[PDB]
Amino acid sequence: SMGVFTCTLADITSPVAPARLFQAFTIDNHNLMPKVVPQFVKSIDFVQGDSTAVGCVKQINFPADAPFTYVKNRVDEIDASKYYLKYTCIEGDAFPDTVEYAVYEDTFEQTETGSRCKMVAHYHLKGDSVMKEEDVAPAKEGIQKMFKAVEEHLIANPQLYA
Repeated sequence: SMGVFTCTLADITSPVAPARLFQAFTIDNHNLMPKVVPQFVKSIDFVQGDSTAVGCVKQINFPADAPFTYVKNRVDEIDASKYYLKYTCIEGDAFPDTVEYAVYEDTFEQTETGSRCKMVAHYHLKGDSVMKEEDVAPAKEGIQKMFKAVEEHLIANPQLYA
């Protein structure tokens, strides 16, 4: 349409090993996130499939607090060896007002300090749809807090996903 805005929703260096963060955020998040971060994630249900796999669809439901209610994420590519997942939001109200279509890539990279986690959004914008930092800062801030809580859980539970 008007174009694509690609932006980094999270760039987070962590002492936790990348295989473990990958499992927590992309593979087993439907179990972990409602337990560990209920203030950000009410529940996650499989709309299609019953395990994280290419083609599955997970619906993430946000608390009443949240400015949006839900998102349906279709998993299009998984490269577990590279700790990489790509999904497409096929339905939901979590978009910045002016987004026709949104694609996300969650990547975890091995570093010397531990991991570097990058979550990248590709926002396809409608005709003359203005977009500003204030439109994505709430998501950026919420994601950092979620990561913080998940990181602490994995530190406190060193064998989980090891």
